Amino acid sequence: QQREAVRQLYKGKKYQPKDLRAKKTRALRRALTKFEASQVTEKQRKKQIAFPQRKYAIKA
Amino acid sequence: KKALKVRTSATFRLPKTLKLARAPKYASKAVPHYNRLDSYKVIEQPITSETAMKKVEDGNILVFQVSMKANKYQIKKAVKELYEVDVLKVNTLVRPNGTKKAYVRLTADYDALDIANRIGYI
Amino acid sequence: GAYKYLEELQRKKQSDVLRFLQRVRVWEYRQKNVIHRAARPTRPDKARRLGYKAKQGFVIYRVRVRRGNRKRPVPKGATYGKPTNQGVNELKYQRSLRATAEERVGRRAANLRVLNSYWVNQDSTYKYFEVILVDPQHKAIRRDARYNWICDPVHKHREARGLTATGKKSRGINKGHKFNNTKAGRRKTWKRQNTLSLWRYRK
Amino acid sequence: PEYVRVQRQKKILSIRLKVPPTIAQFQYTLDRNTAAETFKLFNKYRPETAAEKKERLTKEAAAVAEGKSKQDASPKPYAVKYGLNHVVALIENKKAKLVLIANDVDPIELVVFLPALCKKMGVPYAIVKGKARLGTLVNQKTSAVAALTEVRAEDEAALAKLVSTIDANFADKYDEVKKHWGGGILGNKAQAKMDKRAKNSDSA
Amino acid sequence: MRIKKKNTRGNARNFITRSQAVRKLQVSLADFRRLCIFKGIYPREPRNKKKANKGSTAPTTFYYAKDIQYLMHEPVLAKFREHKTFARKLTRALGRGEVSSAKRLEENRDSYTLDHIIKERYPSFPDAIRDIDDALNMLFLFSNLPSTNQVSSKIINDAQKICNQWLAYVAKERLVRKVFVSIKGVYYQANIKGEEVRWLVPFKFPENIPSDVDFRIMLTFLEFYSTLLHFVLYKLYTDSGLIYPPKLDLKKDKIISGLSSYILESRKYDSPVASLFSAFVFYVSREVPIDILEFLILSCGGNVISEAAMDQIDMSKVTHQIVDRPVLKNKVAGRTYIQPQWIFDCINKGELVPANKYLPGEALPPHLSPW
RNA sequence: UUGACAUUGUGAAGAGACAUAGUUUC
RNA sequence: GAUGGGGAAGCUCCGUUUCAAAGGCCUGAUUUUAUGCAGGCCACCAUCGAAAGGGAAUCCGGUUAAGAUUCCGGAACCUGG
RNA sequence: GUUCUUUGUAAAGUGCCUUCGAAGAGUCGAGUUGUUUGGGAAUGCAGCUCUAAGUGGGUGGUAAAUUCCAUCUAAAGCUAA
RNA sequence: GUUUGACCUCAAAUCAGGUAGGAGUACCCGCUGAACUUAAGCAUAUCAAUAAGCGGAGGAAAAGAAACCAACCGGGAUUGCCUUAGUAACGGCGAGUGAAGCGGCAAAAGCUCAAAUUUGAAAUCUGGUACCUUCGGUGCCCGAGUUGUAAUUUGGAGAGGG
RNA sequence: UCCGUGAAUCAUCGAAUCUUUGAACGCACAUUGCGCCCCUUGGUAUUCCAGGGGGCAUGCCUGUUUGAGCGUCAUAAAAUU
Repeated sequence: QQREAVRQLYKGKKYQPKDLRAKKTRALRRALTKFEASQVTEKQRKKQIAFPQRKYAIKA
Repeated sequence: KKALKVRTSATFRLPKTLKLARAPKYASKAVPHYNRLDSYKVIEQPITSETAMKKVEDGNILVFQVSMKANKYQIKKAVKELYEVDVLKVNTLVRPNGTKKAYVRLTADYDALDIANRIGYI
Repeated sequence: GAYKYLEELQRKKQSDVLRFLQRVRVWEYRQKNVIHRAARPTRPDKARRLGYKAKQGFVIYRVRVRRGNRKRPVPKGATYGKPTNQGVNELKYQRSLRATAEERVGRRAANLRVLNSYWVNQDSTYKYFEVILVDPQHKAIRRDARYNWICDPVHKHREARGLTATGKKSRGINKGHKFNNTKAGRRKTWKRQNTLSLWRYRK
Repeated sequence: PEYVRVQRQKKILSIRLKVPPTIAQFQYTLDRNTAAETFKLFNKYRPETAAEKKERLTKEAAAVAEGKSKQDASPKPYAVKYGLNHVVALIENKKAKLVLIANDVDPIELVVFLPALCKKMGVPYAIVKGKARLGTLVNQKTSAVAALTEVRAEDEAALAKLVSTIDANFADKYDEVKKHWGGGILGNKAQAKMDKRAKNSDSA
Repeated sequence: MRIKKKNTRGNARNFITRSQAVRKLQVSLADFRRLCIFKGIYPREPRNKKKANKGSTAPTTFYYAKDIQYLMHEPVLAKFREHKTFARKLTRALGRGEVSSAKRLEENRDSYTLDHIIKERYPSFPDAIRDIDDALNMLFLFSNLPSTNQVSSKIINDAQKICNQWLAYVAKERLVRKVFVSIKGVYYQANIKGEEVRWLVPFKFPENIPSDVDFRIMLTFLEFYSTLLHFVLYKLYTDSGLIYPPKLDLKKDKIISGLSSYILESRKYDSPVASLFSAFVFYVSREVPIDILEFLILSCGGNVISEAAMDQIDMSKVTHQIVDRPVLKNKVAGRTYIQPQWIFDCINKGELVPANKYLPGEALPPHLSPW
C-alpha cells in the first residue's frame, strides 16, 4: 500500500527515487535513449529527405 | 594606493565559508522502513529447563531466550511492555548453542509465579 | 579570422617571441601538480583541428610526463639467462610518450572520455602535454549527433587500448606495403598465418 | 598559499626577463584620460540586449503579415563589433574605423599580430587596458577586442578627432617600437646592490 | 563505560552561547536577532553558570540549544540567503551598468511571508486575541512620528491604513468600554469576544526620534505585527460578515483622512454601551480634536458634523455642541453645551451623567480612572 | 668514471669577420 | 600504515608532519550603508599496534549435578549528571 | 490496408557564364641508439638530438647526384555485414 | 580611487545532479616478456615477436572509406577463404625461417569535422521552475558562450555573383 | 463446501523482502569496537536516559552558493577679489 501511495505523489515529475526507478541493468541505465539515438544532425536530415532510399524492382 | 590588511599572524589558514545542508530533490529509499526490533521480535522464548524453575522461586527471576541483536535496555523495555512488570535488573549471557539467554529479576512487588501462569508454561 | 595567424605562427618555434613565451610557461607548469586543470586551451586552433568545441562537457587537462628511456626494473640489474641482453638503460618502450600522458589522466578522470591530445612544451627533464576530454554523461554531449557516438560504451578508455591518433601511430596502423607486418593488427595477422587450415575434403 | 605565491612570482618573472619587442608594445597602453573619453563613445553604441532583441521581433512579427516589410520597418543597426574572428573579418576588407586591443589576454598570442596587421592595413587602432571593461560595453564578461564600423551622423566629429588623437598618440610613434626589448628591470634588493657596488667603486 | 569527560552533559549540552549560536546557524549577528523576534526565542538562564560555561564567570546569555536545534529548519532562513544574493547580483548589474537585466530582477524576486509561522505560533484564532494587546501599541506609536531615517517614509503610510481598519471595525460594531485619558495618550478597553483589550492612541505630536534603540529592529517588529494584523482583521470582518480590506475614499482621505472614509460592506447591539447617544446628533466646535472625539461618538451610536469640515466646506439637525473653549458666544437655546469630559464619564459608566455640570467653563472631576 | 650535446638566460674585458656604420667566429 | 605529494607501462612504490588554503574560539548598539558581517584570539594534524607494560572503583558469607570477586544475602565503592 | 493531419512560395536538385577555391607542425623529414621484421644499407615502432615546405608533400622494395613521369593527399574523426 | 564594482585565478561545501572502481576474461586491443627446446657443445640464431605478468572493451572486437596498388587497354574502403607459395626473400646462406600484388568467391555502404563574417541583429545550448499528451514538449528564469555556440562547404569538390 | 478467488518442495514470474558482509563507502577491524548529525517516541523529564527512523567514503564532471589573491588598482601640475 505504501509504495503505491508513494508513486502517485511522485508521479509525473523528474527525479523519483532510485529504488522506484527502472532496474533494467547497469548497461541499460546508461546507454543513450531512443530520442538520443534518433537525434540526427541537421545536414543529413536534409540529405535524408532529398534522397531517401527508394523502392524499386527489376522486371521490365 | 593600497591598504593591505594587517596580518599579525604569520600563518594563513583556510578561510571559513558557508556549508549548506542537503536539499534532496527526491527521497532516499522512498519508504521509511518499519521497526526491525519490536517487542515480539526481541523476546523469543522462555526457557523451561528445570534449573530455571529454581530461580523462579529462589530468585523471583524469569529467564528468556532473547534475540542476538538485542541488549539489556531493549530487554528491559520489551518485558515491561508485554507484561507490565517492573524489572529490577537484567543479566545476560550467550548460550554456546548460539542463543542469548537473559535472566530477568523482577522487582520486589511483583511475582514471577503469577506471570508464569499467565504466559502458559509452568 | 585568427585561425591561421596563430597556426602559421605556431610552427615558428625557435623564433624569439615564442621561446620567450615558452620559457615563461614552462616555469609556471613545473610549479603546479603533475596533473592539473588547464582552465582554457593554450592552442585553441590546434584544439579545433582535434575537435574541441567550447561548450559544457569539454575538459582540458595539462599534463606532465618524465622524459627519458625505459629502465627494466630488475633487482640489482640482473638478467638471468642468455647474456645477449645489452644495457638496461637502452630499453626503449614501444609506445610513445604522448600515449603515456593520456593514460595517466585516463585513469584519473574515469567519468571522462579521452578524446585526443597534443604537445605543448618540453624540457630535458619533462615533456608536457595538453589533453582534451569529453563527458558522455553531459546532456549537451548526449544530444548533438556530431559527438554522441562517443557515448557508446565501446569507447571506454580508448587510450589504454590505444585507439587515438597517436595510439594508431605507435601501433603502426596504416595502409601500404611498408606496413605489411601489421596493417590489421600485429597479433591478429600473426595468428592468421601461423594457423593450419584443414578443410573436410583435404585439399 | 601557492596559487597566490605562483601568480606573484610569475609577475616578477615576466619583468625580470628581457621580453621580445613584438611584445611590450603592450603596456605602453592608452592613458586613462583619453580612454575615459573613449568609453563614453562606445557606451552610446552598445549591442542590443536580449530583452530588446526579444521585443524587436515581436514588434515586427506584428508588422510583417500586418503591414508590409521584409523586416524593413525595423531600423538599421548601430553598435560595436566584437567577435574576434568577426573583428579580423571586418579588418582586411577593410571596414573598421577603430579597433581596440586589450593588453591582457592569457594566451597573449591571440592578439600579438593585430597591431602589426592594422599598421599594414591602414587601420587606426589602440591598446586599451582591460578586457573586462571591453566585456562590459558588450554584455559579455571579457571581449579582448572591440571594433566599430559605422556611426551616426552627428557623432562623427568626436570620432574623427579621436582617430587623429589616437594615431599620433599611438600608431605613428610606434614603428620604432619594433625595437625596445623590455623587461630588464631588477628587484630592489638587487637595485640597491648594484648601486653600492658601482657608487662605492666611483666615490668614497 | 569509559569515564566520560565532564563538560558534555547537562548544562553544557542544554545551553549554548550567542557566539556559538550564530556560528552554528551560519547567518550573521543581526539576522539572528531578527529571527529571535520571529520565532521568537527568548534567551534563558541556567541555574548554574560556571558549570554552564566551563568555569568562566563571564557575562554571557544562553539560549536553550534545542530551540536553535529547532530553529535551523525554518523556511524563512532560506529567503534571507536568497535575498543576500539579490543584493550581490544587483550591484553587479549596475557596477557593470545594465538596466535591462537589472530591473528585470526586481520583479523576479519574492519577499518572505509570515503565514505559516503565525498559525503555528497562534493556533488559531483566540490565542493571538489574548496577545493582540502588545501588538497594537507600537502601531499607533509608529504611525505618529514624522519622516526620519531607518523608517523610510513609505512605512508611515501603511500604518495609517491598518489602524484605520482597526477603528473601522470597532466603530461599526460599537465596542468601546473603559476610556481613560493621561498625558500618555488615551487608554482604552474593548471586550472583543470574551478577551478584553486595553490599548492606546498616543498624543499626535512629532516628538523627536531618540536614536538609541536600533531602527533596523523595530521595522521587523513592525512587519511582524502587520502580517499578523492582516489575518486577524481578515477574519474579524468576515466574522461580522464584512469585506476585507475596506476601500477608503481618496477625497475623504483629503477631507480628514478619517472615519468618514473607509466604507465597509458585507460578504441588535451590546446593550447598554452600544446604542447609547443614538439618534442624537452632535456638531462640534473648531478647536476640539476630532481625532479623538469622532471615533468615540460613532462607536456609541452618535453622529458628528465638524467645523473642521466647514473651513474647507446649514446646521439645523444637531442636538449638542461639544465645545472645549473658555468663552462661548453666541450659543443655541435648542442646543445643550458641554466640555468633552462628559463623553468620558458617561461611557466610563454607561450611566449618562447630565450635561448640566460641565457646561463650559464649569469645574470638573479630572478623570477618576476606570481601573 | 671522463667527454660532447640539450636543459641554458642577461653582460663585460683580452684573442678570429662585415674590409675600419653593431647583426657576431676565440 | 592512508591522505598531501612525488615515482612507476602497470600490479603498485615512496614516505608519516611532510614543498597543503590540513580548525575553532571570543565580542557586538561593528553606528549606521539602511534589507549583503564586523572586530579579534588561538597557533598542531589519520588510524593500528600489549587478555603479562600503562590503566577509575568489591568484599564476605551462602548456594548448584555442574556457574561464580558475575546469582542470592549483607556490606561497600567508583564515575557522570 | 484504413484514417487524421498536410506543408510551402519552405527546403532540396539540375544548366550556363564569371571570380575564387581556405585543406591539420616538435608534425614531415634526417641523423643516432635500441628493438622488431622477409625487407635486404635499414620493414616498422620508440628514445634523444636536429628540424621543413606550399605549383608543396608522400610513394614508386639498392647506395647517391641530375632530369623526368606515374600516383595519391599525411600528421583530425565515424561507420553494419 | 584609504573606496565602489567587475574580471581573472584557485578553493570550498553531508551543496543540486551525475559518474568511476569489482566480477568475469573462450575469443578481442594493448603493453611487458623468458627459458627448457633445436642448432654440437654455444655468446648470433632457434623455440618466439610465444607462456606467465599487467592495462582495457564487446557480442563481437579490431580494421575500414587510400598521403593505396600498379606500370597495365590500369585497378579502387576494410575484412575472410581459395590461390599466389613454402615461392621472392632472410640467415654461423647452417639449423631453419618466410611475406605481399594480381585472380576467384563470400559480404558489400558510405561518411563527418578543422580551416571561408550570420553580421541587418548567437540565429546555439545545460539547468532551475510551472504546466504538459513525458525516452520528450512548451513557458519563465539563473545561466553557458564571441578566447566562438547554430546554419552553410570537406576535396569526389565547393563558395560568391550573373 | 466438491462446483471453487483454489491443494502444490507444481509451473510461471512483471510485486516485495533481502541478516552481517564484501569493489564496500562514517572511523576502524585479530574487536560484533568507537563516533558525528537530523527527526520521532518513551521513561516523572528544559538538562538525564533509552528506543525508533534517516544520514556522514574518495576521485571526477556540470551547476549553484560562499569565498580568497596589490593577478589585474594606481598620475596630473598650477593658481585670483
